[PDB]
Amino acid sequence: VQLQESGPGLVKPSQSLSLTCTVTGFSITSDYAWNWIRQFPGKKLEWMGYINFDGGTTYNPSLRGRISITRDTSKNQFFLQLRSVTPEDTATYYCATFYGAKGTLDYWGQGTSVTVSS
Amino acid sequence: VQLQESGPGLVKPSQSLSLTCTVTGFSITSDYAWNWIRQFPGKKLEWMGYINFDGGTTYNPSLRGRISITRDTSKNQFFLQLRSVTPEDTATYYCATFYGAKGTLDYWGQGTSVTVSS
Amino acid sequence: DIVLTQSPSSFSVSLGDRVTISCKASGYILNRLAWYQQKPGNAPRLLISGATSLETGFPSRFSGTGSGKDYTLSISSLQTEDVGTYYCQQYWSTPWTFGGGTKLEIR
Amino acid sequence: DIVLTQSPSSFSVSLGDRVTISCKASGYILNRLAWYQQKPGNAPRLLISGATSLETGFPSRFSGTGSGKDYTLSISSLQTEDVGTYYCQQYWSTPWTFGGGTKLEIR
Amino acid sequence: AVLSFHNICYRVKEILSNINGIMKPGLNAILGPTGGGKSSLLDVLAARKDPSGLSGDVLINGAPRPANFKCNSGYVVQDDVVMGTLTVRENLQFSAALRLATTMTNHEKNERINRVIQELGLDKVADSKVGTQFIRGVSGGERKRTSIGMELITDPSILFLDEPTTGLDSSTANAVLLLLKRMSKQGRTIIFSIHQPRYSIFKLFDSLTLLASGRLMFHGPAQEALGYFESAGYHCEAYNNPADFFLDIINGDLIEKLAEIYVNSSFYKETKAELHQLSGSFCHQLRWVSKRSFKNLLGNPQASIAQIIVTVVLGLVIGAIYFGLKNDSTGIQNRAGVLFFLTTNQCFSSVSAVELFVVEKKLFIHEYISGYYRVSSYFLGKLLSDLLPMRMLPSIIFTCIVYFMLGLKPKADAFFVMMFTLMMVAYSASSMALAIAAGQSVVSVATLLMTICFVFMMIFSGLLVNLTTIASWLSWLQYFSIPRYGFTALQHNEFLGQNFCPGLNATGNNPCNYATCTGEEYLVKQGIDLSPWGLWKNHVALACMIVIFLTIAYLKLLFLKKY
Amino acid sequence: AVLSFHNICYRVKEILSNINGIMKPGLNAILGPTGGGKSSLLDVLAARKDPSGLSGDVLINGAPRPANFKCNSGYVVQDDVVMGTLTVRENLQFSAALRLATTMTNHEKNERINRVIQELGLDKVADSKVGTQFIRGVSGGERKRTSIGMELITDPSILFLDEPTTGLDSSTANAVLLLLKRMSKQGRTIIFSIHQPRYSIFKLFDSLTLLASGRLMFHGPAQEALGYFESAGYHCEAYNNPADFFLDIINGDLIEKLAEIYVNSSFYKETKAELHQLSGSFCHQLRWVSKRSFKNLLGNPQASIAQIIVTVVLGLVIGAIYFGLKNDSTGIQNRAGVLFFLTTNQCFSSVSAVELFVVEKKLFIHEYISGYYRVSSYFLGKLLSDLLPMRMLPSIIFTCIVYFMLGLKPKADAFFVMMFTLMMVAYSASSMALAIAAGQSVVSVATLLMTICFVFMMIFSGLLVNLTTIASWLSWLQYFSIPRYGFTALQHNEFLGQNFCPGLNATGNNPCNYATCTGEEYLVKQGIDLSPWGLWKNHVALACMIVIFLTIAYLKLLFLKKY
Ligand SMILES: CC[C@@]1(O)C(=O)OCc2c1cc1n(c2=O)Cc2cc3c(CN(C)C)c(O)ccc3nc2-1
Repeated sequence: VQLQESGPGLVKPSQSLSLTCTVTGFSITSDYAWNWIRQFPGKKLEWMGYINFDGGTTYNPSLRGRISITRDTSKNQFFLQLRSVTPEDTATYYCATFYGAKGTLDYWGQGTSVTVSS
Repeated sequence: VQLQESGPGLVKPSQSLSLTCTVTGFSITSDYAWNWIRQFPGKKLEWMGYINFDGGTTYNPSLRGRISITRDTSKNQFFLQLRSVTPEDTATYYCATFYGAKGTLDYWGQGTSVTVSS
Repeated sequence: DIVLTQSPSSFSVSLGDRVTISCKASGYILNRLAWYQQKPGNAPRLLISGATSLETGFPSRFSGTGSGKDYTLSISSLQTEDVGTYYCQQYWSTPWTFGGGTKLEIR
Repeated sequence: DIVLTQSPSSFSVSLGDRVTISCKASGYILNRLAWYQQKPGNAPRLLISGATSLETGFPSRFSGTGSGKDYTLSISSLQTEDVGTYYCQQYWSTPWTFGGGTKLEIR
Repeated sequence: AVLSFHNICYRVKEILSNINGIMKPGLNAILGPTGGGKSSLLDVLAARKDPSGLSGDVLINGAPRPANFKCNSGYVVQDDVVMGTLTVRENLQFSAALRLATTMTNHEKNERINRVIQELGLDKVADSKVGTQFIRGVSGGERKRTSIGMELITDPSILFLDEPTTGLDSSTANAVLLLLKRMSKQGRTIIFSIHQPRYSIFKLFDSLTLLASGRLMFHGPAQEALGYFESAGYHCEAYNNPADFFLDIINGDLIEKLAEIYVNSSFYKETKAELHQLSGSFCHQLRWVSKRSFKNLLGNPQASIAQIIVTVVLGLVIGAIYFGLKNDSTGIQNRAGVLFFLTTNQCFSSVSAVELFVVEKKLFIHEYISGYYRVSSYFLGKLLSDLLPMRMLPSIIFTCIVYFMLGLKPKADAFFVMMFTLMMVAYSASSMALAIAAGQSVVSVATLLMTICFVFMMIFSGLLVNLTTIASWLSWLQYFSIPRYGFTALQHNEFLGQNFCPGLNATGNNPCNYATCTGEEYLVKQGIDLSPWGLWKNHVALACMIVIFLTIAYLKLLFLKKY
Repeated sequence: AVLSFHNICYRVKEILSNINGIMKPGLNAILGPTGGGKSSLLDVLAARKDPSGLSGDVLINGAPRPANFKCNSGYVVQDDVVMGTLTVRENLQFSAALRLATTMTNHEKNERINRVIQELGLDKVADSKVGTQFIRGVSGGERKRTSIGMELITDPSILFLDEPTTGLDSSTANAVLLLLKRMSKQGRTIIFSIHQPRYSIFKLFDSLTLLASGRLMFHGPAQEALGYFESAGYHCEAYNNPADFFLDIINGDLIEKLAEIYVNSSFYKETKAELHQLSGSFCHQLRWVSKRSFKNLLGNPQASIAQIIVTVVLGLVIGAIYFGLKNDSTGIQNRAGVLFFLTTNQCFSSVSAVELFVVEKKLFIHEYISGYYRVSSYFLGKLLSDLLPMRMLPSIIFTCIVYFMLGLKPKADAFFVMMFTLMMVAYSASSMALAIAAGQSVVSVATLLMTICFVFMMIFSGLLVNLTTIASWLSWLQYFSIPRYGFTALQHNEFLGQNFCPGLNATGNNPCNYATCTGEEYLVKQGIDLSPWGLWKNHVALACMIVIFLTIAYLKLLFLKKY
């Protein structure tokens, strides 16, 4: 119900990326699936992958082996670990909340931007 | 949403029975399934059978060949035709409205009683 | 079919009491267990759907706690307007058998 | 996968106009067609689910009328607060591709 | 009319060196062991082998063998190549149709048979059915006569027989050989080969030849064999069979020594001074081929009716199991299951086609080398005779029975779409079986292949695995499966107007997905088109597969090693 | 040691009237046509027929046949009853184990074979494999010798042979008959029957008998047959086989006339003055029966390895098609499809079980009438030899391959529950097939039946039709189906902790039903128990079905008409 990101707004290319979405007003182990989105400059949205409420996860097949989503259940966090980051995917990142029965991206984060340069 | 029965509150045994449920506030061709219930003296409820929104129908297997449900769609009516009526099933009859997705008897009639004697 | 045995066919309780109405099923219903409430001279008003949910138009006192076959209803601190005839229904199969229907009393 | 071609990549409309945004699908979605609305500097607020429903927090002007592949959104007599970037999404398959996203303008 | 030959080397491996001799108008006999060339030389003189494998010449009355030689001579195969399911009159009318001239009268076709069946002594069994395992018929001793009559239509002067005695009893075979002796004086040159002969047979010959391990040991008239092997160093003991004493020489009471004796044989020297004097219509072809297999089809209830009984009973059992498929949450499973089953059954019953051709393979070989038909005439006739009726019927028995009992979509066109789709899938599975069976005499092999094959195809039919959820380097295999197209067509035919969530109209909106609350949602989730082309795309795929597999069968029957 | 008999009437239909004679220690021959009693009298003297069908007596050295007669005499069947997949040394050690005394030494079991294999001339092929179609081995002329050695272990004085010449070449059979002639003087009474004999065979006999259409025509020594039929009115012509001239009398160059000649035969009168002077351990049994079929199992890659390779491929193909079953809306279809496909596969390989008993039927009949084993010893040994290993392996090959590729429930116990369930369903389908195929020599019959039963069982297994939605007078048939219990157990084993609506936790509440959003909802909707007894109820049902079908097989093998 209430999401928010907090992470580095910059990174060296081809190493890694870490983002963290802390969920309040609701427990990420209770009901929903939790996914990430990125929106490039020259705005085009691109859903990245969701972690289920029970740790299971499915990732966007364009991002294979590069994205991983972990979770720390004891404080309602889920982590975006994006490795071997090219300078091209310097998009604005979001965490979002998916109902499953309603089927839509019901809730969204605030919006964190990642710039991949040197 | 608004149901009501109107029929004979008495019948000779072993001939027939006619009840009519006129639905207002909603059209019986739109969404729901429409079923009948009867509650005996010495109250025990007994669901009888439903006619779907598209004319299809399924009846309680204890009442085989005896109950039939027809419908007049041009005025939102569905008809309970109960034949070879024994004097034992002199129950209080109802028409009710079933959601399908919620799964429960969401709406009910007002209550018509049928006494099968001579 | 599926017969719903409300083994406590009646009760004798007082106001402000937590009463627990059982509804033993003859098969797995999987939370497809409705609760009605027939005041004398009326049609059964729907009380609880899904065996754990609630229907708008009631206090937060009626609460179903069921699992598997042993479904039950809890009425914590019942009121004067809550004596009736509670029927449990399975809407799992097609022949929607109801329960026998318990009936609360006042000692 | 399923690509959602918003063939009208932009528009140039005026206030009080009925604008019709198409969203051509590359496959049958069966009313699994969401509509968002990204104001600049914000996340996409959900506008329409199910391609015909509506989301609480909007006037009764946005209305989706879609069938098969040719889903569309109708904005009858749009307001000043409704210029944005409308993205249509399919939530039928797993790779939830969005639309290109049209962008309204004022002449 | 005489046969003659000289310096024959036959390899694939030379089980021969060279055979020299002539055959007079009379009774020519070839004897020896099975490992010898007694069965290969006869195929050489009847031109039943590869000419490239042949080395020497075949000179007839001062003329080589033309293309017309096979069309005016008759070779009889050792097993019963006759139609025991038919009668002698019918089968001899068949052999008269494809050998006599088109100009010749049907009265002449009535008479020339009666010049032969009267000669064979088969006037008693003219209309009597010849005989099957499941239909009692004439004794086999006259099945041999039936085949011989089949090879005497246009009055061939040159007769060839593949082991006229094996397969018959002693006095049974004597009646065949006395008939041939009657043919031995009517200007008919009979050339044959007998394993383990007898002196009753040996006392009526005119010319004799012995082969052993590809080596020639005798040539000339039959009487002098006993006269020659006395000079070889032996003596026929008291009360021994001369034809068995001729094999007493062979296996040591060595081969090179006896052959060297034959090189210095005066019987060979006269032949050396003889040989070097010598060496120095389609519509009609389809009018009667269809009829013969048609009467084979009628004359076998245990294969024709017995596959209808299974069809009727299984038509009724499936009619009782399902019986009015409900439009509830279980309706999808039942409709897909039955469509599944009907399609799988068609496919798997069509592994019986391998029977048609595999059993009729040897008859096909002999009849085409005789020249009864063009290969396409056989191929457009037998498919008209067995592929057409035996697969139109079950596609109608299933269709008429299980349609209205189950309550499948109550429209006029859908009934016939299902009828035609089952017909096409029956044809297509049979056509595959036809492609995988053509040119194979083994049954257990092919049937084994067809069986795995369909078992893989069903995995791609769409029920046992969802075709959209396969790795993309396997999703190209979903096109090589016959049970996919018919099953897709049936799912398209039936799941259009249906609904399966009672009380929940889903065609306007489907709240709470993962539900499959209409026929289209199940149909799309399987990866099946909803446009009306999506139905008949399967049919054109199946029609192309029929044509392709029948062409592969046609080429296998054309490029087959007939020799 | 002599045989004797008198006034034998044998019916089911009397194809006999009465046969009189004695057989001296020597070489006793029975000749005639196949329709005659030449094959039935030999089964009479070897006690291979129904005693109630027998009428007369069998008197041996002034004593009737005891129960010990079959345990000290040897009858050899016409076809190769030897284990061509094994070698002579191994097979003769088998026949030494079950016939020699338990007290006798293994050194004596080493020596007594070497007193016989040395006699047969089989010292070259002692360890050489005898021969199969797919494994090159010894020539058949010594397969005959191999069987004879199998029937010479405990030194039986009375030998019986079913057609010692049929199935062999001429000089091939002479080497068998000269070996028997060597046995003709070592105090071994050989009694046999030959179809179409030869004078080389005829010149070495000691006593002779002729049968024709159930009528006796000769008795006495073999030389005088030619001497007697001269007085019948015939004369053996110049250079004719005497043994073939003896059948020249039979079929008209009538039967009652020749029999009346035999009634007034002096050869019969001496026999009339002779006959009326006459008429006036289990652990060891399982120690070696298991080994023999075990070496049959090793000595046939085309049936043992060829049924592994396939399992291995399919386990890999099924491992590639599914490969990590997703927990989405398509997961139910894939898991149920694969579980269905596995259960079905096991049932279908079970259909080759018939090939075990149907092929080994004639060997079983001969070996039990010889008395090599109790029927339960055969039944507890062969199942230990072929039913056990050939079905433990594929239930492990499938289990090891397709479990972790597909990602079936990642627990330790569920892996072994699936392993054991596939093992049990393999056993149960094999047990049913074994009961159907017990006591049937035909393959095409049963194989057709087992396929029919299975195609009906599968219609009830639970995938092609929902078992709760069947009319209540058919829902009792869902208990007679092996593919139901194994498939139910697999669905119970795998669908417990699963979920199939991603993003929708359903175990607390399932809003919007008709969804099947957890494993239990699918499992209950199929009519399958959720209690842990619901899993092992299937296993105890399958264990009871194994025991029942093996008992039906045991009774069919016990109450079989061995005669
Ligand atoms: C799934 C199709 C079906 O069950 C059906 O509903 O229609 C009939 C039929 C079926 C499967 C099989 N058969 C049939 O006649 C024969 C068959 C042989 C199979 C063999 C070879 N047998 C000789 C054991 C295998 O090795 C593996 C799977 C096999 N599956 C089958």
